[PDB]
This record gives sequence, C-alpha cells and structure tokens, in this order.
Amino acid sequence: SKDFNNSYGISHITRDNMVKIPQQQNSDQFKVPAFDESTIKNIASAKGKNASGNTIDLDVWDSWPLQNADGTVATYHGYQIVFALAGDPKDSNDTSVYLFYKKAGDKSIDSWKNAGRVFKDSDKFVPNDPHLKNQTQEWSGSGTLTKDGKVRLFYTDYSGKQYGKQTLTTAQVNMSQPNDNTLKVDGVEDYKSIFDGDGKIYQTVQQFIDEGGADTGDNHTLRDPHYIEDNGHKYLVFEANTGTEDGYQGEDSLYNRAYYGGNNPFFQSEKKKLLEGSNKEKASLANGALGIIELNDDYTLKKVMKPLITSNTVTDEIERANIFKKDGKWYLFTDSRGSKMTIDGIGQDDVYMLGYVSNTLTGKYKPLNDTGLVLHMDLDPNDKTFTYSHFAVPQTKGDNVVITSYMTNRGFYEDNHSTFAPSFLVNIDGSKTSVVKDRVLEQGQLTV
Ligand SMILES: [Ca+2]
Repeated sequence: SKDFNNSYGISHITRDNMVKIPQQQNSDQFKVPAFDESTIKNIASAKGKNASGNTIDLDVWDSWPLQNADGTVATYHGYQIVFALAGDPKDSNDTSVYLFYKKAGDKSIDSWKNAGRVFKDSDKFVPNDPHLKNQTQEWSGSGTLTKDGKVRLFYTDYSGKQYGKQTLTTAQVNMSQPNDNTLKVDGVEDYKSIFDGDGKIYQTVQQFIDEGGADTGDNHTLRDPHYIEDNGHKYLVFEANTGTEDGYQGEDSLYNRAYYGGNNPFFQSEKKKLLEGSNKEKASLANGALGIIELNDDYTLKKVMKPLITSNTVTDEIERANIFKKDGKWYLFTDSRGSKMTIDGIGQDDVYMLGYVSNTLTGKYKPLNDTGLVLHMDLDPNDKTFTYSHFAVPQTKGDNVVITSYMTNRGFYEDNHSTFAPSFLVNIDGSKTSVVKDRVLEQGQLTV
C-alpha cells in the first residue's frame, strides 16, 4: 500500500510524543516561571537611531551570549557579551544585531551597556560575496570566543527582496577598549557567506518558490546557526527544512510511519484524520529540521551533513537550534510555536522548548521527559510578561542550566519595550529535566 516506514537514518519528533504533551504540560516541572510584573524594566542602554535619524528606545528581541567552544559563557577582558536583535517597531520589518556588554561583577539590567550595532549599513556591500549585498535583515545565530581570543559571530543573512532567502553568515567582530570600563566595536572582517541550502539534504529558497510556497503557506527556513566543537571538529547547528532525499515535504510524508511513532492503530487513526481535515496541506508542508554542517578552520563550509532531527508532519518551524555536551551526553533543544503545529490538544497560545538526548553528536536523539517537552509558555501575547526565544545556557559547574528569553513587555504603562526577560534555572538529570522552583534570576542573567 501507500503506507511505508522511512527514518532516513535520522531522529524524528514523532506525532505520538506530541499528542501526549497536552495532558503532561500542566505542571511546574515544565511551566515557565511566573515573573513579577512590577520589577520588569527596559534595557536602559537600548537607545538607538530610527530610520528617520531620531534617537529612540529600541525593542530588544532574540539574544545570545558570547560563548566558549563547549557552550559556557565566555569572559572577554572581564566582560560578558550578549548579541541581540533590536530595532524600531515603527519600521516593523527591521532587525539589526547589537552588542551588549556587562562587567562580570555587576548583576542588574541597568549594568548592561550598549556598544551599538555590530555592522554598519555599509558592511554588507564591502566583501566579495554571492549573497551579502542582497541582505534586508540581520537574524539570529551564535557567538564564539576563539582560541586566538577573537570575537567570532555567526548570524543569519535574511533577504526579503529575494523571496526570504536565508544564508548562514560569519564575521570576526573587532573590539577595543577606549577606556577601563568601555568596549567599542571597531568594525568587521572575514565577513562572508557559508551555506544557504543544497537541495538534497536541506531545502533551498528556489525549491520553496518552485513549489508555489508564497501561496501554499509553506515556511522556508535556514537560520539560527549555533557553533559547537567536538573531537577537534567545528560545527554549526541550525534551523532548516528537509531536502528532496532525506524526507521531503508533500502528501507522501503523511504515510510515513517514522513521523508518527506509537502503534499501528494510532498511525491509521491519526493519518486518516490528517488526510481528511483542513490541516492536510499544513501537515504535508511541515518538514522542519535541525541541520548540522562541518566548518573549516577559516570558517568556510567543509561538509554538508544529514540533519540531527526532523519535525515532518508536526511543524515547519523548529527555532533557536541549541546543542551542548553534558555528563558525556549530547543535549539538543528547539523552540516551537503551537500555532505552527498540527497536533490535537496544542493551540495558538502554546509555546514550547523541546529537548533531546544522544550518546553521540550525530547519534539517535531520544526525547527528554518521555515526550520531548522541557518548557511550556502559554501566556497571551498581550500579557506584559510574555516570553519567547527560550535558550538553555550551560554552566561551568552544577546540573542546572540558565534559561534566557526576551520579554515583549507590551504593557499599557511604562516600562513598555521588548527587553531581557528574568532568567531562571532548569535541572538536567539523564533524560529528565525540571524547572527549579522559585529561583527567578535577574533580567538577562547569564551565569550563577
Ligand atoms: Ca516546508
């Protein structure tokens, strides 16, 4: 029959595990901590110039810290460094990477100083690159402190003028200290594209267009590159979509048992509901993946590898790829919107962080807490303490990881700008994770 089973040698976020989350999620083991609304403040240094030229308060969104190769928070001349997407909502479609810095001793949100944008509007047109001159927006990624002590950035080149073309891009961020308490962005070098999809392993923007993606409601992604090191090799783990040969999108995917899990009755019943319903196209187009590529020492592409995990039929969008080694095991994390998912019981308000454990970097990834659920955030987008872009930050010692996120902060009264959310702790024990109760940290805190 049309029924088949194709794993493609890779792990999968299965429908059976996802349908079990609703009846599991209502627990303080998974619930994102309730944040105290009165103590929420804007980032004081989040000042910037709008597209008009006037100085205004910026909305600060997705943020990532400068990391050591193993994932721990780096120390740069006595400073912790955070890269963050920021911009003016009055110019809705614009995100630029800003550099925030804080002395290691300081703790408050007021202590975070702003070095400004990493790139000038001119920087993208300087080097000889096949993609950079088409960039409309700067999107998320990662930052690593090299063995040479250089600030190495990885981010996403987004092109709105090229049908939403997303390219994994790198640059060395040249720094200086004008005084004893100030970091300055001097400029950038080694600014170049690395990877934008191959077609077979990861979907290109051309295939998106060619299948009529702009009308069908397809979501093309190739973003959020996260740097990691293992056995002397250098990798980027990133949000992507499957190519033609590792489980492509389309109707046939709904017949693939590997994406369902569970028993045959579950497969037959879940498939039947999916083929009949209004979620048929949505599930068919859903082919999210967490991809991995190896890099050369100069940070160019070395090898395009098969994905670590896919979310075929489940969702087309698995965001903020995160990976780190702990207790000899490899942990993989992803943020997911319930509004993008096709699962019964999961709704528009549900926002998740999912987690997976493997014995090797490229081995079989098994779901944490049985289902993959690690964090559940279901606060209305209108709430002041709404949080998004949850990211697990590994620590030097202890079993706890620090969770960072941005708080939209859209209240009717001041303060009212998207800011650093208060951080919190999550305990990791084997294939089990739990939120540490009543340990709410300072806004944008990286370490404990
Ligand atoms: Ca897709």
